[PDB]
Amino acid sequence: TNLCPFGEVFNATRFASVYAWNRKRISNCVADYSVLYNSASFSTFKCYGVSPTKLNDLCFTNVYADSFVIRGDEVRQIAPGQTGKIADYNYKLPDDFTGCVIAWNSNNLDSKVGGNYNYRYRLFRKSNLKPFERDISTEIYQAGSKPCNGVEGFNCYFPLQSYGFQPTNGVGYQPYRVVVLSFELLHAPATVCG
Amino acid sequence: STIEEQAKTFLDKFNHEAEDLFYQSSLASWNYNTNITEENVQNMNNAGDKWSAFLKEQSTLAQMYPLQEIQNLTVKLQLQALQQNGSSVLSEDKSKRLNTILNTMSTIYSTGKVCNPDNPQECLLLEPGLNEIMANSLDYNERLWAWESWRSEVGKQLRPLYEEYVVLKNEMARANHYEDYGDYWRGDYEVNGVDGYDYSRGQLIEDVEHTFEEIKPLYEHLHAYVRAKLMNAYPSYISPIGCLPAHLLGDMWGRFWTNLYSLTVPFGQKPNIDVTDAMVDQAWDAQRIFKEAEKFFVSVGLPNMTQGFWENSMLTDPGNVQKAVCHPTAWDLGKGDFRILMCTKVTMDDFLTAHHEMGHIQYDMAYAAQPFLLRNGANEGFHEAVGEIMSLSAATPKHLKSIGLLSPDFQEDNETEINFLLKQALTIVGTLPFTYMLEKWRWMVFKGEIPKDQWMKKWWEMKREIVGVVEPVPHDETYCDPASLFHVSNDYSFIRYYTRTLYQFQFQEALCQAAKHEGPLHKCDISNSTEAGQKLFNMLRLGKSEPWTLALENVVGAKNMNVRPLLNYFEPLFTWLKDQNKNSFVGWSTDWSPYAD
Repeated sequence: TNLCPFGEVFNATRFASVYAWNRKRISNCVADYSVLYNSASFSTFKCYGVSPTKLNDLCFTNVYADSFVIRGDEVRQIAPGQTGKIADYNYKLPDDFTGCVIAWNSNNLDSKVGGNYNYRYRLFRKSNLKPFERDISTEIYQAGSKPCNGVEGFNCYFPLQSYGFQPTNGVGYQPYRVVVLSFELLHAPATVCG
Repeated sequence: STIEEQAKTFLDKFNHEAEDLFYQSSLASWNYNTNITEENVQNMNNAGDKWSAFLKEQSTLAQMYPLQEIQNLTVKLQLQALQQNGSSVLSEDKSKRLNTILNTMSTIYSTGKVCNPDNPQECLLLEPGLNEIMANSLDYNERLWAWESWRSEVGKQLRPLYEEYVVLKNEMARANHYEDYGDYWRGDYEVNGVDGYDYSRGQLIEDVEHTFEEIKPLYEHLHAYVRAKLMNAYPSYISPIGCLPAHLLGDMWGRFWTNLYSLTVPFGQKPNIDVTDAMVDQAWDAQRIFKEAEKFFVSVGLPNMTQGFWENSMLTDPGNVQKAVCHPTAWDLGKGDFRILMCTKVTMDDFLTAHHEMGHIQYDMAYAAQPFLLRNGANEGFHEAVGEIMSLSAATPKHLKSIGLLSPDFQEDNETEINFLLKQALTIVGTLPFTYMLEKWRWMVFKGEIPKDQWMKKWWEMKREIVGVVEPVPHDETYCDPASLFHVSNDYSFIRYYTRTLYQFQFQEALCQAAKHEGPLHKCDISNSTEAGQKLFNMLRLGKSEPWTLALENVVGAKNMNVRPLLNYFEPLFTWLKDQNKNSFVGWSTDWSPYAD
């Protein structure tokens, strides 16, 4: 039995953006969450529908590890029944979530002096995103009824915006590396079990 | 699909783009304030003009939205703050001339030398030069020279410039649908859009005038006592019935009377309260000071400070290998960054300012959840009042003896509380008529009620009558005395220093009434009582989203401003003053002058 590669999911040197969140399929591996509790570095470990004690006795068919980076005072929006700029345009959680949300600080790693503007998120959108979909575009957003043909002018804007992560930001704006372990049960054999 | 929606989207994109520029400007200014050098001297200009260009395009684009189609108060206060054109309405040539004049006056003020040419030894710098020649000197002619020669040189080069400034600012003001520059400066107390709490620009004068008449008898008795006590030092230059000369008030202009305490002490044998002599021997440095100051705020129910506050805050002087000016300010870099940079010294004055800047940071952290444009105090006098009562409630002998700054049995007698009260009064009651008179002359001159020939006549006419101060030498029209002040030469407003003093004592009386305290209001302490803190917090969280009248009522119970709590705070000293003023003369004659012979 090989060791389940949680290193590439938990200690990677560069991660994805929230609007372009990376999604890793974990299957047929023996994931060990017992070492997760004792890491003494997880700022947030909350499970909805499951418990940390029950996490080592339940075996699941698949493990979707959705990994991204956000501010600190925003992980609360990663939960069923929330509203904000991220719960409707970038990544939303259905009201029937049955998994765990693991988040820990990464201030001294995913930040550089002078700024780190490699992470981006959506700002303007005409509608709301239904559960578990991702949209990537650079189209021009029309606020009024002029209209504008591809030019940033009178009430016409660019929807993508960058995160200004630096060493010295406050705890609410510091980069938090979020992995949303989506436990789910399907009609396939389950062997992702510790 | 409507005006409110378009304004909302405009504000969203402004908000999510302004912070990433303001933060870099703040960080560059922080690094420069650490290191005084010519290397980074232009980073301030770069940050300033980058964010200035951003703001100017935003304000120019903001005018396509009228204010008559908005019903949401939040959005209305947000948009009204962006539509202020300012000086962009003027033509290009007029704006260039305006900026040239503004730069010239400031350069003249900053690089202005005053010296006696005949005697080479009579030459000194400003700070700590010509500023201390007016603080700890008891000579008459030596003070008179420094008083006259500063305004005979610096102020005589600012008169044609100030006249051009007056006409240009009047033209600027009349183009934004305003009346005068005075009406321009009175517009921040204006309140509208609410029912039951409205305030008008012309009502401020009425309210200030009502409060002045009530205050006048207390100041009159204080003025009589001070004038009687100053007779001993200058017996051959004052008249026992007239006025007080302007060049003997303790500083250059007369804003504060604090430096007169060494001469007007009631009980000179009683050991004054002292903590400098203890802080030296107590191994007390900034780290322990801040460690202690945190506990006081926790005691009444206020939250704790962050981890980065201890690491990123600079405390003690970095030697002489680099320079730094630490004129009194706390620091809020945005994006959740709170720091402090203070001039640490071993003195009585520094424990208090540690608590003061602590309160500043507490107020900043209270409203950090408000949107970007509304993150400020209710008006321009609210931020300095909430940091002043924290020093009041921490210096009391009830509190000091528990933290040891005072002796375990430092006796309280009526020969000590009177000294403390008079020290308090010298700094607070000796400035209100000064602020009143300066703003009154400014308003009348901007309105045109004073023609040019009466610019320097009416100035001394009101000075001699309202505040009881006369001039040592007559001044004709070529002079300009008001321009010799920093705020006048740099065009700053002045009524905030009048309103905050009124607000603070109202706050303290309300809090120490709610804390269930029995005894004189000057012996009160709100520590170890969470109700007072929970009452102050509800006001602190509001920010700029509410009118200041509502903000005042939510704590005290009245929507206006009052002087009864101040008079009650000073009643024990008022009785002593009245008892001591039985055989003296109370009142002043306006027909006296020191040079009328």
